[PDB]
Amino acid sequence: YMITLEVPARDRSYAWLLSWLTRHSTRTQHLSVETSYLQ
Amino acid sequence: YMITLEVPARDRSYAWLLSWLTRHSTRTQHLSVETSYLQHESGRISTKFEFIPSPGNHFIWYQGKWIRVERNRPWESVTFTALGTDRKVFFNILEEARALALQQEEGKTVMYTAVGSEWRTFGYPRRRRPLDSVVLQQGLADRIVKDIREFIDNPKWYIDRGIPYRRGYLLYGPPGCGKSSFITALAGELEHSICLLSLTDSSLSDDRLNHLLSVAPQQSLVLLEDVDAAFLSRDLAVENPIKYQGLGRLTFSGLLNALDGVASTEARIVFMTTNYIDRLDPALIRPGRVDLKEYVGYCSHWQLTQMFQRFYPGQAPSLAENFAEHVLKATSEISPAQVQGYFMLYKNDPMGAVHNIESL
Amino acid sequence: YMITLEVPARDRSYAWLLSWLTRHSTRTQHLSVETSYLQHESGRISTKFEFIPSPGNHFIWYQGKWIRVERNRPWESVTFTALGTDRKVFFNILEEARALALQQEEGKTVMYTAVGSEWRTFGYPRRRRPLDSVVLQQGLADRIVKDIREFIDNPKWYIDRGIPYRRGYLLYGPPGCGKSSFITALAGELEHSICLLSLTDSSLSDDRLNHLLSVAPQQSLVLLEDVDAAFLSRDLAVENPIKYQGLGRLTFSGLLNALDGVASTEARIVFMTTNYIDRLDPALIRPGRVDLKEYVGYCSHWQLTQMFQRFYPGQAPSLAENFAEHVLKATSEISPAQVQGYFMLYKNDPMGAVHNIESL
Ligand SMILES: Nc1ncnc2c1ncn2[C@@H]1O[C@H](COP(=O)(O)OP(=O)(O)OP(=O)(O)O)[C@@H](O)[C@H]1O
Ligand SMILES: Nc1ncnc2c1ncn2[C@@H]1O[C@H](COP(=O)(O)OP(=O)(O)OP(=O)(O)O)[C@@H](O)[C@H]1O
Ligand SMILES: [Mg+2]
Ligand SMILES: [Mg+2]
Repeated sequence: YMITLEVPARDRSYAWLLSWLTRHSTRTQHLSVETSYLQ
Repeated sequence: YMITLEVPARDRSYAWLLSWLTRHSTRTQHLSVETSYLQHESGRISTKFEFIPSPGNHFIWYQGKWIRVERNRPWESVTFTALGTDRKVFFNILEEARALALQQEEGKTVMYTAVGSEWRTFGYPRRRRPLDSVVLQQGLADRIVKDIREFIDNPKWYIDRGIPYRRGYLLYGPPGCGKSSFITALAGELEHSICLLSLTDSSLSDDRLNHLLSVAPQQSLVLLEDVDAAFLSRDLAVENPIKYQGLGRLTFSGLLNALDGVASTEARIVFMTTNYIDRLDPALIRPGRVDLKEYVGYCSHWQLTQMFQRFYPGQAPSLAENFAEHVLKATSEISPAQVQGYFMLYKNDPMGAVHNIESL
Repeated sequence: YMITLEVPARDRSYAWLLSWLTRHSTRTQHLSVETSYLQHESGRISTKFEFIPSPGNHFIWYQGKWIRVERNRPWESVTFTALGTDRKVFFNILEEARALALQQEEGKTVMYTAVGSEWRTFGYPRRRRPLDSVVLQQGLADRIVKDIREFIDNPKWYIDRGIPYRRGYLLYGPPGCGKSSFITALAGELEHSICLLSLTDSSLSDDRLNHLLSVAPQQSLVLLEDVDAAFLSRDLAVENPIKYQGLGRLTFSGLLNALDGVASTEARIVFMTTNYIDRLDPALIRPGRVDLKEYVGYCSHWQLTQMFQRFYPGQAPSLAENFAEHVLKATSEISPAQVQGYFMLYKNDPMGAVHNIESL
């Protein structure tokens, strides 16, 4: 017995949740590289 | 041993059940986000996050029955599994869904659309436009209203003689005179629904057109916009058959037979609109397919006076006569839309629009 | 060791079994919703929730045999599994289905359609139009009725000489004269069924056309609407072969051979309709393919008098003569549809339509 909120791709707050998730990336065993360059 | 009611996507009460399910979203472990936003100012957007039940097996507690509802995932099939064999709770659910849905659609008009070969709703119900807000020529809206009401209220006379129970109207005129607005006002007045049909679609064929015209929702109007643009005719007709001139698998004979043929259904009202009356094939607008044809034109003295007294209520009657006289003296032909725009320039400024009438 | 009768989708008694199954829906754990609506007024729509058996393994208790019926899910195959080897229950089920279905189709006409390469029903059975409600020229409906009856009642004479047992009729005239209405009335009178066929379909080929013409239901009519629009001809025929001029994998030679060739079937009646008699290739309307051709035209004195006495029963005969004289003096040609519309304007108002006859 839990709660499973489902937010698919077609949502207005999709970008907001993605930004928050990038903000809260600490304590995450799986990662993706976020390197940027400035010559 | 249970009862498994199955309601697929192709159902009339599909929206009613969906609305009831959103109403009864409590006690549902699986959810979907239902947030909406209303901007006010200063970057302060109101949040309205709620819970649409997700397409899952949420257990409902309606009447203490532990009813299980499952929506699959493009093909959709809603399921209402219950216990034993009663069938009464299904009746109660359908009745409550009807009571909730019809309550929402009160004072509004529902707009349908053609998806595949079926009608589906298109957005939220729209606010209805008051009939008196649309000003046409003297004694024109009344005639159409009376004719439609007479057609609706006399089904027995049609059957007793054998004529098919059908009707059709055509509106033509210069661009910007009130065709679509009058159609919307009439649909609001008659408490009907509008079904939008496009003849230039890339997924329309004769069989699909016949099926759509056969399965149209009851208490509804079928609207065909710009029938001329879907079939070049006249000068072509003197040499070769009518070409379709567009993208789509449709033919002139198919449309002619679908509008009024052997397989045509009964109790249907169809509206057609065009800007070039002379570009329509005579066989398309013959009686039986289009019973009443009316012409909406440019402004007149009475129309301008009524528009002035509508946009600036409380003004003396002489101002309307002055405005009409000046407008008709300064210009000969003028569309009502231009008058509406000119009035929109002078918001809440009577006696100001009666001076700056230079719109040549 | 049991008996597993298999009836796939392509069966004549498929509708009969479906109707019987909807009749015997009691004792069925799995269901499908069967609600229908009838609006009256004030947003009070009557509900008619019922139960179609869903495509499942519902156990039926016919004659205390625990018969199991399964319908799969677009390929469909209904199954009637039973116990032992008896075959009597199958015959009883088929007979009861025939008794129920033919009871429903009484006083109505069934309209078929071409789906793929097979005939399927198209909506509910339609009410038949009385023959006298359609008024044609003097001594025209009687001739066609007599010819069709003579063709039906004399199969022996055809066989004794080796002539193929086939017939075909063509109706041509100005738009709005009574072609489709007369066809419907004749089909109702003869207790036949109408099969609708379109030559401009996007899924029609010569082999499929031959198969459709070979498997047409018995006691039925085959209707071809607007055969001219499917093949431009005449002026083209003087230079190059007959092009098809449309969307579809069909050729002129294929249609010509299908209508009457080597593989053509027997005991078939075909009706064709057109508006331009001069746009048809002579080889298409030669005897053998079109045995009788008739022209339906504009109104005449007797036709107008009969129409008046039909729309306003109980009136004195002088009024019909007055109406006919005034109509024929005010205008030269007029279509019956226009007269019907003008009468529809003056509902239940005799002596009113005899005064406002200005319809030039
Ligand atoms: N007779 C009228 N009375 C009031 N407003 C009108 C009238 N005619 C047009 N308008 C207004 O003008 C605008 C366009 O009207 P509408 O779309 O009905 O014109 P139309 O004749 O349908 O034009 P089109 O042929 O381009 O569709 C709307 O704002 C509508 O309210
Ligand atoms: N002779 C007639 N008697 C009575 N009603 C008629 C007659 N001819 C036409 N009508 C009426 O006129 C309307 C159209 O008739 P119908 O569709 O049969 O004409 P049609 O000749 O087939 O036209 P089209 O060539 O466009 O198909 C219907 O309401 C029909 O009942
Ligand atoms: Mg418009
Ligand atoms: Mg016709």
